[PDB]
Amino acid sequence: MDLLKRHLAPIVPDAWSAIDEEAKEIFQGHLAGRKLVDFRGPFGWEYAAVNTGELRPIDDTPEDVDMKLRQVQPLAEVRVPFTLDVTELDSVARGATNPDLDDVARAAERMVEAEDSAIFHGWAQAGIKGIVDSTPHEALAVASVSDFPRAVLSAADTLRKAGVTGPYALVLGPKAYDDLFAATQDGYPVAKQVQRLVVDGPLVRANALAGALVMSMRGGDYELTVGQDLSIGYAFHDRSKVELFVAESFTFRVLEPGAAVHLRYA
Amino acid sequence: MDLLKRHLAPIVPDAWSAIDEEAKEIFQGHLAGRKLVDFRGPFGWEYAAVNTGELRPIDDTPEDVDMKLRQVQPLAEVRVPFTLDVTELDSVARGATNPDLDDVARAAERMVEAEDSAIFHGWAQAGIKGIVDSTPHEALAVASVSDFPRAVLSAADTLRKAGVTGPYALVLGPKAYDDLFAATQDGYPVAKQVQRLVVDGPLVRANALAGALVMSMRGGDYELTVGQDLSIGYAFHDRSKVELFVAESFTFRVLEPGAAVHLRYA
Amino acid sequence: MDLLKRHLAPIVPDAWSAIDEEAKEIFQGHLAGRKLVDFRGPFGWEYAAVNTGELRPIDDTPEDVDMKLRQVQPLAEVRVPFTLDVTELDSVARGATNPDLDDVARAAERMVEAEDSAIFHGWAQAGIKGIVDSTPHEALAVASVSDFPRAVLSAADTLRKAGVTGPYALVLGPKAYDDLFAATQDGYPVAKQVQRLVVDGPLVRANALAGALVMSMRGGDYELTVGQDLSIGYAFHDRSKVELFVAESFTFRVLEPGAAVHLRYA
Amino acid sequence: MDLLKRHLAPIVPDAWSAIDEEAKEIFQGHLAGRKLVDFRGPFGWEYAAVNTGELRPIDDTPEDVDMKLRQVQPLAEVRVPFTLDVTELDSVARGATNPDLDDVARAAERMVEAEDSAIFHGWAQAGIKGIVDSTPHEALAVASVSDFPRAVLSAADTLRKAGVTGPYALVLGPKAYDDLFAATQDGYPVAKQVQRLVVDGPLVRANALAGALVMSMRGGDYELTVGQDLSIGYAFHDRSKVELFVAESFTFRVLEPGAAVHLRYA
Amino acid sequence: MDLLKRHLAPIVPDAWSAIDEEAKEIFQGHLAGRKLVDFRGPFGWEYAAVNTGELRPIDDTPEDVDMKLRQVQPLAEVRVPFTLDVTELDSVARGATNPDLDDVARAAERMVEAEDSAIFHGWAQAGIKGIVDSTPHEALAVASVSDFPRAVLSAADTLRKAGVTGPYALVLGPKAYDDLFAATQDGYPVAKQVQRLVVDGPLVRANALAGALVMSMRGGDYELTVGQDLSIGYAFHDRSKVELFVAESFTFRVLEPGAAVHLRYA
Amino acid sequence: GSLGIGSLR
Amino acid sequence: GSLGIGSLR
Amino acid sequence: GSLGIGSLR
Amino acid sequence: GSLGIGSLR
Amino acid sequence: GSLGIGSLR
Repeated sequence: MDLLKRHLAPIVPDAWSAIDEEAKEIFQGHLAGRKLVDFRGPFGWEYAAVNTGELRPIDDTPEDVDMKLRQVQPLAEVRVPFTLDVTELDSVARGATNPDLDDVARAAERMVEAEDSAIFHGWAQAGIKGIVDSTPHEALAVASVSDFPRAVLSAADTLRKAGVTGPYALVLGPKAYDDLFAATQDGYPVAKQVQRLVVDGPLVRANALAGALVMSMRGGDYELTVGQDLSIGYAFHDRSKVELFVAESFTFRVLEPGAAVHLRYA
Repeated sequence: MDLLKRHLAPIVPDAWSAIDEEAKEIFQGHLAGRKLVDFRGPFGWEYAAVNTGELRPIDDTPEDVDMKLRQVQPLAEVRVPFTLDVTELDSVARGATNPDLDDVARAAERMVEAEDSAIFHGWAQAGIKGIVDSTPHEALAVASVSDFPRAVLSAADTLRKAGVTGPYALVLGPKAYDDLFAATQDGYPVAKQVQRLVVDGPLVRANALAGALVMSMRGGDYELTVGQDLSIGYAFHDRSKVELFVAESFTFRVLEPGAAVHLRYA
Repeated sequence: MDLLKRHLAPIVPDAWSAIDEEAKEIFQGHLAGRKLVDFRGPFGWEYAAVNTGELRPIDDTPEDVDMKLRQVQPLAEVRVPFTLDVTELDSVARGATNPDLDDVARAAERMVEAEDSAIFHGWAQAGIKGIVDSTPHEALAVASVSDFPRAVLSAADTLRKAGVTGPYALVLGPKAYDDLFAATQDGYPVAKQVQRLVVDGPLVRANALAGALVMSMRGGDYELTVGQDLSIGYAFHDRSKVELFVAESFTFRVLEPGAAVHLRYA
Repeated sequence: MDLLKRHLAPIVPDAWSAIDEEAKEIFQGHLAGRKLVDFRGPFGWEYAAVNTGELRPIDDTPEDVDMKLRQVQPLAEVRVPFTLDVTELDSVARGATNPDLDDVARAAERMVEAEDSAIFHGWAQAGIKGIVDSTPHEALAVASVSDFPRAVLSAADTLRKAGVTGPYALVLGPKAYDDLFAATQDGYPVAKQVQRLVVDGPLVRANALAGALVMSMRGGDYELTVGQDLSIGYAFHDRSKVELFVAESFTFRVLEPGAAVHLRYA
Repeated sequence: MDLLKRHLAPIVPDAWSAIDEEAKEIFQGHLAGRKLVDFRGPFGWEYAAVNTGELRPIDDTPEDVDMKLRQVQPLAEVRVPFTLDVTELDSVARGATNPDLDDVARAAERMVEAEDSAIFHGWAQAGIKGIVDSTPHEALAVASVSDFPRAVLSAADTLRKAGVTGPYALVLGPKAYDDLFAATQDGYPVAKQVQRLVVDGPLVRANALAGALVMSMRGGDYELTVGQDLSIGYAFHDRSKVELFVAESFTFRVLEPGAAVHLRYA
Repeated sequence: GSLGIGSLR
Repeated sequence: GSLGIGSLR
Repeated sequence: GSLGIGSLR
Repeated sequence: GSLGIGSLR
Repeated sequence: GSLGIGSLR
């Protein structure tokens, strides 16, 4: 909101629209974790921590009093700075449709990388455990791409034996995705068989994920909480350059660590 | 109902909802026999036996009197105990969404195993004959997974020659299911051909079944009668633990033993 | 109707329903000829012969008179006896749902065999010529199952050259049906290609047919006339057994003998 | 109309209906040219020639006068005689449903052959140029059936380079049709790929065409004009035989000779 | 409009319709660039240049004044002459339906070639940069046709890493198109797999494009501006010939040069 | 009083 | 008085 | 007071 | 007075 | 004042 301070920027409204559009297309295209996990909607700049509902025993307490401490997970506030030329942004008021906005795309992809790598592989400095590093199940080795169907079925069986039901999604890192969607077994495309074995939507390509992943879609296992949602704010400017940032506040919780199985790349 | 004694448990209503939800997802996902057989709806705690309509001659009877005894099949009442921590259940009143409920899942899968293994392979102690052990037809050997189409057709022919018509379902045990849905013959997926040969629904994966099974879906051959349906009841508690159970009363009848053919695993 | 004399049988109405249901499921499942030929609807017990509209010259006639005899095809009345236990039938009044009715199924399949073998291969004692034995076209040899597409096309061409147009059905005997629906050519299922080459309905499996058959579905080539349709009647009973029968009156006519081509089994 | 003189025939109305039905089923099934070319609707017995709109310079003309002759294409009137037995036709008034009408089918197929062979290969005696003999493009050699996709694409490219746009139809002679619809390449049916490469309707099988043909369906390239449409007329009768004919008046024009490419048989 | 001067031509209205129809079918069939790029609608004969919104510093300027020059891209006006016989055009007033119009088709295909070759490969004399010659990404070598899936995925990845999102189209030159749509890998058609990997519409065949192309369809990267749209105008005539032209005014802009990847032919 | 089969196609 | 075939496609 | 499973197909 | 082609997709 | 991305599935 007013923490973004956008009315102080030397930017015309149509250039603000161009910046927002550029960031928005990247975010809608590339945010993979938000496609897969439960979303606790944006709560604003004041939301500070997620209540886990848990209690921790306090050490050195007397005998006539029982004392316990509430547990929370504080949110991380993330800012990715970027810089734009003021003349390039003035161009759009003269009717230019392609202002130089590559630093917007750079900052948006960096923010996507931060969020998705926290969701899939954790962010220890933010106190975040990811899906892959928190699963207790043994990682399955997928020797070749043609082994993906068997592996998927095997992973589903593992999830079934741990009590994790629900439709199962296959999430592919970039290399696994490209190899799977190029592969044929005696001409028949492997991705067709694999798609028949999982949830019927398009398979999620997750740029931040190493290898592949099979996870439950029943809900309630993985929860991303957003405070301030992805925003563009103004920081500073001089005569020629304006400094902006991408801002988000969020945290990610693994509620059920055994709801995913990691597949080693094929 | 009041035999479950749930109002005496030291459990808040939302923790009761969490326990019930956990058991319910497992039951809706994993109960294979209830997907395949006729269901004689829940009759309550007072239903004791199924009337078969049959009579048995009584030995040592005089000549001016004909005496016969009615035949019934009494229901089995099954209880699977499990234990929960009271603090874990109090957590949900503090807003926790993932209380430790793995013993609920354990007990629910144990109950699923009991019911499904009675339906498919019998439960002699309960006086229950299962589908597989009551069929007179010779079991077909499926040498490899690619033999499944032929075997299915062969099984259908057998059922046709015994007078058993009706659409035919293929029911797969875990190993047969995984091998069938991973298999390709020169790249073409075998499960596609097999699915074209049977009833068009998704093939039932039955965890309790050994090998595979071809059975008629015309109705009236296999009947599961439920008295008290799957329920969670309260037994006892101390300061730290609460003892609950999964309860069900049921019996299973094979009305037409020749309505199924057993396939030896592929 | 009253020739069935069912009100004289020592059978309760629900046991009559069970007998009729058992016969009806077999008839609806297994009567293959009635799926393929024109049906001249049931005319009752009084219908005696089909008028062919033809005339035959009478020998030894004078010169001032021309004399000719009308041609008819008389119907055959067919009865298949079967016997049931009276106690088994009384069981259903006590609530039994699976009375011993295997002789009903035996008699119904015997009647199905009689009708279908008359339609496909003729019944000389009844003055019936069948589809296969009346065709003038040379029978095609199908060496292997993978030759079925070519053969089908070849048969269609033959039917086209004889003036027989119309969509063409492939009718398979049991062995040809099972081999075709199990067969793959380099993994690709042969039955898929064959189904693309013929009328789009499910291919008819005819238990009474030897080999396979390609026939026109334009109509007007093959006509089954029914007088009394398939019925269950009562004949006699003693203290323990009741004698029933399956009854039908029918005849089958080949109007266009060159409307089918016989395929030798694959 | 009254040139058919049908009211003078010793034929009952239902026998006339049977004759017309027999001819009509053959015509609707086997007339391939009428499925592919523009149809200039029936104009009746008085329509004599098609106006081409062209002028031809007249030789030996003076210098104060310019003289030119209009060009027309006169229609051909075609009659195919056939003979029926009068007793066979009287049979239908006695209720016979299969009178001997093989000469009707013979005459109808002969007429189909005449029309379609004029459309595809020309009829010089009638002043008709056909599609195949009027194309300037070089005929493509299709070595085997598996070469049909490439050939089709090649033919389309040729038609594209000559300015002939529009969706392209593949028309198959009998041998090419049967070979294409029986053929598999490593189990995959060739006709499936070919059908994906052309207009989505069922591929036309043309009995009168040698080899195969790729032609534009944009319209305006090939025009069949009908005067008197296909009719059955009466010619003569004696005590035992009646002489009838199939009659049609028509001509065929190639407006754009380069709108088709001929494929040499596979 | 009146610059076409059509009312001065010795051409009857139906011959004008025939000429326009002939040009229009070619244009709607063969204009590939207009299927792929943004279209800035026809602005008429007065539109002279596209405003790019950019400014260029002016050399040799004083210190108390800042001076910059607006940048525009002027449109190219393109005329393709062709000649028709006046007698051929008079033929249509006499009812001829196929006047000699091959020079119309020649001129229309020449104009299509000019526009599409400017869009794909540039037109330096008109100050136009094309899609292929302006991309910074390295061209991918497609060794064989069966490499097209991998290449497509690889190209998409490249476009993803440059910030170019959006659904991706595969555009094929003539040789690549024909090879792709004829190709099979163990019988399975390669074009089927490729079509599953891209936007679901029919793949664009671009006659003017060398090799193949993967480009974003998000919009805003490639902009064709039309002033006077494709028109037929009259230039001159003598007693026997009339001179006409195809006219268009247009320019093409690459707004985002990195939104396409070039594939070297397979 | 028949089983009511009739024509099957 | 024709058979009424006409255009077939 | 059951879980409400009932018939599953 | 153009042919009316316009945008083609 | 965010970009309005929210949940994506």
